[PDB]
Amino acid sequence: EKEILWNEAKAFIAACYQELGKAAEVKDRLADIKSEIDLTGSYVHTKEELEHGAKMAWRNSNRCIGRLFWNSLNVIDRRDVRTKEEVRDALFHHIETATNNGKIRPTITIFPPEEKGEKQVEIWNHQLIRYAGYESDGERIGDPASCSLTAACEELGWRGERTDFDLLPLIFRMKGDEQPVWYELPRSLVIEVPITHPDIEAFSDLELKWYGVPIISDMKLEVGGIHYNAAPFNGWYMGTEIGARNLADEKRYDKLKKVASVIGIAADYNTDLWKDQALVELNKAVLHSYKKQGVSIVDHHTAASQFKRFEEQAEEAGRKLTGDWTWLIPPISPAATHIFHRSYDNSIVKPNYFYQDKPYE
Amino acid sequence: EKEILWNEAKAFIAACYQELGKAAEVKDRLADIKSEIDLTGSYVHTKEELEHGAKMAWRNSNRCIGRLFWNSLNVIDRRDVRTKEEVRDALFHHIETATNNGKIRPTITIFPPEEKGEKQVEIWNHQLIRYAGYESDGERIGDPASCSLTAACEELGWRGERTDFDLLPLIFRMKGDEQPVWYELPRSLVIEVPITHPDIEAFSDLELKWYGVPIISDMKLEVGGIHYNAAPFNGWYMGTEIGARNLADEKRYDKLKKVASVIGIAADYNTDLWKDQALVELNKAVLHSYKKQGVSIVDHHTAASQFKRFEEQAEEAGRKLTGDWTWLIPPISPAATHIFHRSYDNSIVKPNYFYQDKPYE
Ligand code: HEM
Ligand code: HEM
Ligand SMILES: CNCc1cccc(OCc2ccc3ccc(N)nc3c2)c1
Ligand SMILES: CNCc1cccc(OCc2ccc3ccc(N)nc3c2)c1
Ligand SMILES: C[C@H](O)[C@H](O)[C@H]1CNc2nc(N)[nH]c(=O)c2N1
Ligand SMILES: C[C@H](O)[C@H](O)[C@H]1CNc2nc(N)[nH]c(=O)c2N1
Ligand SMILES: [Cl-]
Ligand SMILES: [Cl-]
Repeated sequence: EKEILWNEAKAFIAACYQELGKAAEVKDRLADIKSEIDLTGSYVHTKEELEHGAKMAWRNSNRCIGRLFWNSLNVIDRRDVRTKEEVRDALFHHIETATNNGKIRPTITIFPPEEKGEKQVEIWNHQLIRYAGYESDGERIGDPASCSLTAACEELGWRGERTDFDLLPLIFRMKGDEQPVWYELPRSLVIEVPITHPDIEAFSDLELKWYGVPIISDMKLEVGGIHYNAAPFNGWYMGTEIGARNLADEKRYDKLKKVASVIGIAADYNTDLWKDQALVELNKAVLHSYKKQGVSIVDHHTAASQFKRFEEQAEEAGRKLTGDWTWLIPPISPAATHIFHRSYDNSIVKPNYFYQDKPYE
Repeated sequence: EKEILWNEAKAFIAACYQELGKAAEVKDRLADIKSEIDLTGSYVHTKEELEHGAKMAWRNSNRCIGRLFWNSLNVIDRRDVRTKEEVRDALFHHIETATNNGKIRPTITIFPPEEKGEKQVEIWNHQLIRYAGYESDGERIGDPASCSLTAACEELGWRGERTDFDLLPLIFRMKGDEQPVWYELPRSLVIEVPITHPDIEAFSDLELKWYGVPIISDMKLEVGGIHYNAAPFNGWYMGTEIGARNLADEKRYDKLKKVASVIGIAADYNTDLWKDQALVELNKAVLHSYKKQGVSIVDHHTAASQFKRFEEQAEEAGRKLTGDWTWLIPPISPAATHIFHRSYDNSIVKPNYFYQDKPYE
């Protein structure tokens, strides 16, 4: 266990300090760490290490098209929190600062890491801002992806209004508590964007909306053998995540048939490509709506052009590029991007963000 | 060498005869084959084996979405050919019978297999029907994918008219000849489809067309250790191959900017998703045009629904399914198909079709 930790620490510190121009400081820092492990079973990252590790982890995320901006990640160090009111307030603050009145700042808030594999803080939310979903007899309301978390919140005394867009409460558990606690999101903190279309007036009849900032809160950040299981982060949306998946997937909001109706085309024949046409108009609407409201968003073409620059930058820096082609291609017109036409090495490099088991389900 | 052949033969004959309900005939057939190899260095497939192997090979082609119809493949046995006039006439016949006045019959014509690794017939064409491509000083004409074969044909005394749609001649080489021969395609054999749009009259201004039948002629069919390096086959097109790739790719005909102009939208801003919209209209046009002319074609949604039935049929038959997710997803709206949302085992099972080195380049 100390072995695993010490090895990961050596590899991380060497790489981190080398990138920071601090290679001469490695030996002594490794000494102090070597001693810290032996005596304590673990080690504490300096603020520099933690900030740079979170950035490296984003840089190494094979499935992320948005990596060009890895080095400008805003890292908030909240390893000092000890109470659920502090965790709540840190989560609220992250929402406010990341949102930044619509000019989204990619941000991560880092909570105390696991100790003996024992979590200090365990966040139940998949994103800090997400819509509830309900499925009783016949009745399908809200986001189906949220059905199991929604049902767990309602087990704890929360009750949703059962609109298609109920905001789930924040829900997390403190070490030593048997049950999580939940806190309703202050609506003043949550920017939402009504979906309208630039040319088609009737599009507002769909009464679609989405929230401004995706803040993924259920992954584990690993840096130098330290497991930060609670470390929510956000970028800005790529439009297709909303228009081609959240609002379009049959198992999510399933809106293509309704889009086809409001844009005035038939939804009767596959050869009419009505789904494709509906997708393009819905995705135009999403980009238009976010831009009109002054909320950051990127389209999949601009995003892919940025990712090409990330590839070029990787090569120029002497770093291997890794990537997961199946996740990097956009779900709309993928062959119109350069990503589609090359292959990527899907190797896992640490620091990195990882999946971890849900505590509901 | 005999070892490799004999092993592949045992595996193929057992599987083939089992599927044909002829399991009791295996032992004796294996005996005759065992003897045939020892005495001759090779073995000759019965007509049943060859027909069933070509069908199995299609069934095992991981990258093919059209596999539902594997068992109805029309197999033409041309292992009897010895002269270049016979090969020419067999290739002409394949075009005529596969085209079938627009009601395309999936067909394969099988030529004599390699003997000592020595080819009896070597087809240079990538497809029997394809357009030439030219690239001299600044000037880009026709299909860039055809530039190297076009240049090789012109080395042999062929001359293209240098339209954007010159039909390449058939070109192949006989064992014992140093150079291939080439034969102009009779225009009466080649169905072409002018691309028009159902709603947008101006679309014909683009003067786009494509040929009716893709007849892939440069892959190797392997069956029971026998290498049929010359075995051209065809299905019908899936519309996206023409509309999303052949006519759309920057390195192919690169028509999206011109499509955007004729459909009356600006091609200035990525956030307008003009490429996506152009793709959808071009792909609607392709499907419409083939249907209007009575030439077989499938759209990517219908095709994916058929592939779902192929998956179900595989399971019901007790056969492992294999597939290459990266090639099975359509290049237009892939997340609208079930294919996108599952994974596939990309293992290689024989019989199968394989890439082989070009003899030009
Ligand atoms: C700056 C804006 C950003 C954009 C536009 C962007 C875009 C994307 C997209 C579209 C995906 C695919 C999501 C899916 O299909 O479910 C993704 C995956 C990912 N992104 Fe980014 N991203 C951004 C910033 C970030 C940041 C700041 C981090 C972390 C510090 C991050 C880490 C990841 C990770 C870990 C995944 C993979 C998640 C998984 O395996 O399920 N991204 N990104
Ligand atoms: C019946 C109509 C058929 C349709 C609609 C169809 C559809 C497709 C498509 C769209 C591809 C991908 C091509 C690309 O992206 O370049 C493909 C690949 C393939 N198909 Fe089919 N196909 C059909 C029939 C056949 C037949 C009859 C065979 C052989 C007997 C075949 C064997 C293959 C093979 C080997 C590939 C992979 C080629 C490679 O690796 O480059 N298909 N098919
Ligand atoms: C439950 N859906 C799968 C799943 C599980 C865990 C994390 C995750 O993250 C997707 C993800 C992660 C980071 C992102 C950053 C920016 C962005 N626009 N999308 C992003 C999307 C997705
Ligand atoms: C040169 N492009 C790559 C390359 C090399 C060799 C074969 C090949 O075949 C693609 C292919 C093969 C069979 C097909 C059958 C039907 C169809 N509609 N498309 C089909 C497309 C593609
Ligand atoms: C090598 C690279 O992944 C390449 O662009 C592949 C991707 N998927 C594909 N899928 C299909 N159907 N056809 C192709 O030509 C390709 N090209
Ligand atoms: C497992 C299966 O391949 C799955 O549908 C993947 C495919 N590629 C993807 N790509 C992105 N960007 N997001 C996803 O959720 C998925 N899902
Ligand atoms: Cl999302
Ligand atoms: Cl083609």
